[PDB]
Parts: sequence; structure tokens; C-alpha cells
Amino acid sequence: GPHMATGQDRVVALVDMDCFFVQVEQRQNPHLRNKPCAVVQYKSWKGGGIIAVSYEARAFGVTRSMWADDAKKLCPDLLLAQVRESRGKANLTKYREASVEVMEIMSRFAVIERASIDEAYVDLTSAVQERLQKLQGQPISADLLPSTYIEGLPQGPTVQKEGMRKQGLFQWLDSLQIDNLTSPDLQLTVGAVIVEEMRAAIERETGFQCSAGISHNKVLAKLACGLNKPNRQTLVSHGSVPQLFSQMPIRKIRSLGGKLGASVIEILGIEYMGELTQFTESQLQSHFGEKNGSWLYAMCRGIEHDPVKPRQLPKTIGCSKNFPGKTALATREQVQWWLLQLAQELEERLTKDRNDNDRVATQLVVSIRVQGDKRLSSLRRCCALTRYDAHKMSHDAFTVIKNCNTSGIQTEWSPPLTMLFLCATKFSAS
DNA sequence: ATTATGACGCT
DNA sequence: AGCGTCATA
Ligand SMILES: [Mn+2]
Ligand SMILES: [Mn+2]
Ligand SMILES: [Mn+2]
Repeated sequence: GPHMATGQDRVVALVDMDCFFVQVEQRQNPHLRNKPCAVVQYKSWKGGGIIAVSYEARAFGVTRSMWADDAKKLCPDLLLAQVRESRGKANLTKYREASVEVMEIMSRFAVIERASIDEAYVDLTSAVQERLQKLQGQPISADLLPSTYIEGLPQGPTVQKEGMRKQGLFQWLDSLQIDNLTSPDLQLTVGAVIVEEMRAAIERETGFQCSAGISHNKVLAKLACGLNKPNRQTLVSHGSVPQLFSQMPIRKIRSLGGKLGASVIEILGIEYMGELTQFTESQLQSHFGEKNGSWLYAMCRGIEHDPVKPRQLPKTIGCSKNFPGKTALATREQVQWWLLQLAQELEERLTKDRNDNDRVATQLVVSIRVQGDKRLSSLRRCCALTRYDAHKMSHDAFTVIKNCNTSGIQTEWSPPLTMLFLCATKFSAS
């Protein structure tokens, strides 16, 4: 009754850029705008690998992880932009810098948690309280929510899509009680007003469009964001959760897309998030562990407490390259040459980071994969990172891995290396 | 031969 | 610490 926690205390948004690397390339090159286009890395093997796809191209069935040659079979007029190559490898600097543009704008509205290169969570609870106090009990006009969907509406007693959005929004606003400054539905709505403003600012100041979700926690905000992409935002209320979750595959919820989610489905013999409500907390804990069980018990009721962390900057800076098939590194000087390439990019990014962000990395992590190993990483070793010097870092990385060489002869490297990875970690203020 | 990342959990 | 999981362009 009166003591049932309802996961309504916060207003949280997730803002995610639409087709982000494609938009970055379309801003730069107007010829790519409003076209089926994709961003590709490398070229020689099957046309290169697609890592981002415009919505026009998605209509032809083009997806991420498709080879461009294969994408061209679906979409012959597909336009392509290539990721920059520097020091023999893909270099993602243009996209990291475009990300900073967006993150800095969002940070003007609230403290953000950078969740990926193209998305961040926002805790809007305080901003909403302030806006409410300013509103002075004044109703919220539909004109303040021009790109907002209310999930689950319209419902009850027009065949155009914008038409439908407006009838849902109208039903929502008609029902609101703007008299109560503590009403969660009202708080979400004001949250959505602020996110319209945020998204307008991002588009005005960068040229990039994005989508967003507004809810009471991160998981619902993330889920909401995807419901009406691109260039729209979606409000998922607490009350919308039972219907939403009643047909929502478990794998769609963040963190359940992998083995845990598959185990929830197999062990419990269920398919949809809503079906979890029929298990006790202890039952879920018995199968999935204490933490996962409690998380699932609350999450299937729309409740989650994971805070929006105040962190706008990545806490690691890394450089990685695969050496697939017959390009695997089989000699010492090969291994050393590529460690240097990676280390030179790492030094460049580290030095920029120190100037921009007043911090220094103190640990270097070195990771390799060996031919035959299914695992992403075969071996990970750390050493001290005391100087931003590429030659020292690459020499140090070699030192930590030198014993992995199975060969009797030192000039040869075996079994051949199919991945190298350098990562700088453990930052301290400077 | 999707690749290049990046956060967080376990023991 | 080193490994595993899950995630996103
Ligand atoms: Mn995106
Ligand atoms: Mn994203
Ligand atoms: Mn994506």
C-alpha cells in the first residue's frame, strides 16, 4: 500500500544521436546528405566493414557489420564515407571530437553520464523542480512538445503517423494534474519539455539530430529512446510499464541482451519482461544471484536505482587492432612495428587528454589475442605508465608480452598474433 | 575476416 | 590483478 516504493523519484533522460558517424560525415560532405549512405572501415576486404548506416539506407536492408560489397548488393546507389586511417589503422578521432561537441552542450543543462561515443544519461530531477516552480501551475502546451511521443497512447474510444503522435500527446496532456508539483507524470512531462530544448540546442549548434527517452530511470530511458527513432523523443511513464513490458522480449532490456538474458528465458521458461513479476525476489536471486535477482525483481516492475554518474569523460584511452586471417603477426619486428604504431596513436591521444582535461594516466594495459583462441582477448598484462612516450610504451608493452612467443627462435613469433591492444588507465589529477 | 573501442562484474 | 560480460559506432 502506502509503503510500496514505485521507482518514481527521479526524472532521467537518455539522449542518443541518430546514425551518428553517418551524420558526422554528412555534415562534412553535403553530397551525402539525405541519401542512403554508410560509414565503412577499411576497404580491401569485401569493400570494408560497415559501422554506421543512414535511415535511407536502412530501408534497403543495409545494417551494421555488413561488408560494403554485400550492402551494395541490397543498395546499389549506397554512398560510403571511410574512417580515417593513420599509422596503418582506423582512427576514430573525428567521431570522438564530434561526441565532445554534443556532450558539452548537454552538460549545460545538467550533469551527464557519458554512456557511449554517441549517448549520455541526464538526471533532470533538479532541473524539473526548478522549471515547475517557474511554471507557476501553468498547464503544459502541446507546442512545447513538438517531437514527443507518449508511449501507450493514444488508447481507447486519423491514419497518419504524426496524427497519431498528436492524439497520444493530447490524451496525455488532457489527463495531467499540473496542480501537483510532486506528481511523477507531471515531472516526466516537464522533463520532456527540457529534453526538447536540449535536442533543439544540439541540432542548432552542431547540425546533428538525435532521439531521446524520458523516464524515471536509466533502463527505461534507454528503452524509450529507441521506440521512435530517428529525430523523436519518447516518454515512458511508470503507468505505461505493465503494457509495454507484457510483450517486450527480455533481451531488449539493457544488460539482458547476452547470456544472462538467455538464462532468464531458459530457466524460467518465459519470453517477456512482464512475465518476471510472477517470481518472488528470493526465487530470482536463487537463479541469478543476489544482485541480479533483486535487480530483476524491481526492473520488471519498472523500478531501477542505478544513478546517473557524474562522468563526462572516458576513464580509459585505448588503441586496438585486429590482424585477421593471414595478416596475423608472425615476426618480432612486425609485432614491434605495430606496438609502436598503436603507442604513437595512444601518445597522441594521451597528450591531448592531459592538456584538455588536467589528468594523467598511470597504468598501461597490454592485451593480445593468439591464433586459435576464440576469446576476444587471450592475455592481458599491466605495467607502469610513467611517461607519455610512444617508444617507451611500445618497448614496455613488448617486454610484458615477449614470453608469449612459443617459438624457439626469437626472430619468429608463434603462434601468430591476431590482435594487439594498448590501454591507458588509472588517471590521476594533474 | 566485423572492428575499435569502453564500462563494470567476478574471484 | 586478470578474465569475463555486455555494450555501442
Ligand atoms: Mn545512436
Ligand atoms: Mn548509442
Ligand atoms: Mn546503434
